[PDB]
This record gives sequence, structure tokens and C-alpha cells, in this order.
Amino acid sequence: TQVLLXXXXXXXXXXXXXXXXXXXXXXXXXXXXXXXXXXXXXXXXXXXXXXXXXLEESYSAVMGIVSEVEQYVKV
Amino acid sequence: PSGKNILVFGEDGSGKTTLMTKLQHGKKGRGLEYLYLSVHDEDRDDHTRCNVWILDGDLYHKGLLKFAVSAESLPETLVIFVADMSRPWTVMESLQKWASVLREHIDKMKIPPEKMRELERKFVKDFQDYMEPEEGDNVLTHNLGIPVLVVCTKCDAVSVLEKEHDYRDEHLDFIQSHLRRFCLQYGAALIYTSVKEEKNLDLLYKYIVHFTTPALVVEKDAVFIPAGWDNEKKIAILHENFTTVKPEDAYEDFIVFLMKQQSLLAKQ
Amino acid sequence: SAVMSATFAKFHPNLVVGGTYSGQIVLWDNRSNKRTPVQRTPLSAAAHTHPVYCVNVVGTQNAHNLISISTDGKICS
Amino acid sequence: TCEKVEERNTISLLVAGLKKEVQALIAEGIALVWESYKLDPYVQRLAETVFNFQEKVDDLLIIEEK
Repeated sequence: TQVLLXXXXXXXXXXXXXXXXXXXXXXXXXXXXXXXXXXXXXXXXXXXXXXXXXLEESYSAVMGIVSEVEQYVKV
Repeated sequence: PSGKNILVFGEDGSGKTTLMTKLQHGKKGRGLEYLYLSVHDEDRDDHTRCNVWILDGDLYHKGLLKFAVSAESLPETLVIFVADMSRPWTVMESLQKWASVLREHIDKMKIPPEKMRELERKFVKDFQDYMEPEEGDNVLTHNLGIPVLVVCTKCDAVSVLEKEHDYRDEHLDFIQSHLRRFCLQYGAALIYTSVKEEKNLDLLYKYIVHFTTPALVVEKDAVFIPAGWDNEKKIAILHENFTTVKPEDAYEDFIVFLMKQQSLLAKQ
Repeated sequence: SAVMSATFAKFHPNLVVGGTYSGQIVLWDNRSNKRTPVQRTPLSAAAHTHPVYCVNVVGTQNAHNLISISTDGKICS
Repeated sequence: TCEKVEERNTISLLVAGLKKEVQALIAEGIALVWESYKLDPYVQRLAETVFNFQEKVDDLLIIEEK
């Protein structure tokens, strides 16, 4: 949101995405569950001994969501 | 043509990334992935900016829907309810859940304009009234209204689903008839999709928002419910062939001191 | 334990050793994440009964013989 | 080690098993009185398990803080 701070018709179109990339940051600053994925059915391994599947890939996921939002405006 | 819109509602993935890939990506962990469409407008790309919002999850998605729907956007907003056939209970509960989220969006974000209420509700009665004719009495429609349409993924896996837990027309036709129940009650439709098959999504989205769609019940694997093929009679007809006539119980069917004080008696 | 005559260790300046009052001898190593002795001696019959008064090195790193003199009339190299 | 385990109950979680093993040997020493035959082997078990157990409590304290 800090980075994102008649030819004039594109302003109202880009403002929707620029303002849309801010509501996901209002989840009480933590939310404790910002991860949407899971691992497979483990039989004999170290599944619970590791972090989790989505725990090591959700930060880049939500980090890239805003990039997709920004890259899909001008065209 | 003004600014068209599309709200795809993926239910924990459910091939939504694959669906937007086959139609026209980093990842998806929170939702609200603003995407634009460059759909052939029968001549060229006439800048049919049908904006697509990829909403997934429930962790504060109401603000995402608030920024994803403007004031004048409401008539050209093709909401899409998506769930995958690999988990039938997920589709059955998630379709009601997406309809509830849509009703929350209508009861919270659509309520401030008064003129849009008296105009949009009449246009909703017109749309659900003009959803069914021109195909060649009354279904228990709810109060939800916006351009509604459902999309079910993992449809080219009927052999896998029958090898796992269906193995009878009861489960498959039960899913088909109950999703038809929800589509007739919501004034919606349902276009299935498959892996490298069933190129039928973009048809109703370009059709309703102003390239037509087919309907199939013979294949029983690629079932398309167009705008108008959801009635409160064929639902009971479909779940009657060896299946119970309107059941309410088959849903779950297809779904130091411490130790020393303890040892103090051992010393005796 | 009450270490008595904790002497050096030839060619092991940091691997300090020491005989104790208990009858055992303890070997410390400051660079072993344990200032407590890393090589303790059990108090069995192999070790000494009475207190170990004088642990001492005999020979270089080739024949690093550590005589631990105790008050039992028994020493342990 | 058990005072470092009771005063810091986070260490007690990973210590409990080996702690209870040393406790079992302690209960053996508590149960019998003047058992000349099982005195020395229980002394060896007590000393070896408390030696290893001391290394376990110290090592677990270090690893848990890491």
C-alpha cells in the first residue's frame, strides 16, 4: 500500500485496484491463519515435525497477489 | 459498452487458477486477484474490460468484495460460484455459502443507494424472469439477485469418483439434481468445466452481460445448466432413479515434589 | 564435585582435568559448550575409593598419561 | 536438572520421558532398603541415567532456547 501511494478515465479504473490492494491488510495485523494450502496424507515421515506445507509458501503467495492486481490494470 | 465485471469465487483452489488459465499467475493465498479480460467481441478485441476478481477464502474478504464492486458496477457483475466435484459436500455447502456471501454483499453494500434498490430489484425480477424463456411455471426463487451463475470443476473424473465412493447413479445424479436445486432457487445457472475439455465457460459470460452455451444431460459427466435449465420438477425426477425422493438425510451420506510424593510410600 | 588439584593437560591447554574429593576425576573442556566436566569418571571400583588428591600429567600428547593420585593407596594413570 | 525443569516447565515437556526413567530408577532405590546385590547395579543405572539425563536437560535447555 505504501508503494501504491478523455485520457483521464484510467484514474478511476486504477484507483479501484489501488484501493483493493489494502483491505487484506485489515485482518487485525496478524490474523494467525493467512495460509490457504495443505500437504498430503503422510504415512511414515516427518510431517508434523516440519512447519507445514502452506506455512512455507503463503507469504510469497499473498505477496504476489498484489503484484497480479497491479499488473492487470493498464491493459 | 461500459465496464463489465466478473467475480470468480474459488473454494480453496478448486481449479480456479486452471480455469482462468484455460480461459485466458503468481499464486493464491488470500484472494482478490484483479484480472482483466480481452475477450473476442465477435469482431476484434473491443476492450471488453470484463474485470475478474479471484476471491478465495473467508479471512476478511468482505472488504475485497467492497472494492471489487462499485455503485454503477452492480448490473454488469457476473458473480461466479466455483467448487470442485472431487469433494461433493464442498460444492453442496459452498454453493449455499457463496449465495450467503452474495446476500451479505447485497444486504450491506447494495443497501445505500435507494434508487438502485427500486430499480435493481425490479431488474432482478426481470432477469430471473428472463432467465428461463426462449429455450428450444415458477421455481422457488430466493431474494438474491445480480448476474448469478455457478461453475463446477473436476468433471472429467466421473470414473474416479465412481471408483472411490459413488459407484451408482445415486451420488452423481444426487449432486447434479441438488446443484440444480440451488441453481433454481438462486435464479442462477451452472456451467461445468474439465481439464482440457468443456470449453463452455466464456459463452454465458459474454452472453448474459450485454457465443451461446449448450446443455447436456446425456453425457452425465459434462452437465451444463444454462440460464433456464433449472426447474423444481426435474430435480425430483433426477434423484428418483434408484435414489430417495427428496431426502434430508442423504446429505451426510454423500458427504521433584510430584514424583517424590508419589514414591513416598515406596520407602515405607 | 569438590575438585582437588585440578592441574593442566599437556598439549590440551583448554581441556583441563581435575581429581575430586568423591574419588572420581573430572575432565573439563571450556570449548565443548559445557564448563561442567565433559568427561566424568564413575565412582565404581575401577576409579578410586578415597579422595583423589593429586591428578597430574605424565608425558606429552603421544603418551598422555594422567596419573590421578588418591588417598586410597591407589592411583590411576 | 529437575529444578531447571520444574522452574522452567517448557523444558519439562521434552524432559518428562527421560525424567520419569530416572524417576523409575529412583523409585527402585526408594523401594529397596539394604539390597547388597542390587545396590551397585542400581547405583550404576542411577549414575549413568542421571549423567545422560543431565546432558539431556542441559542440551534440551540450549536447543529449546535456540
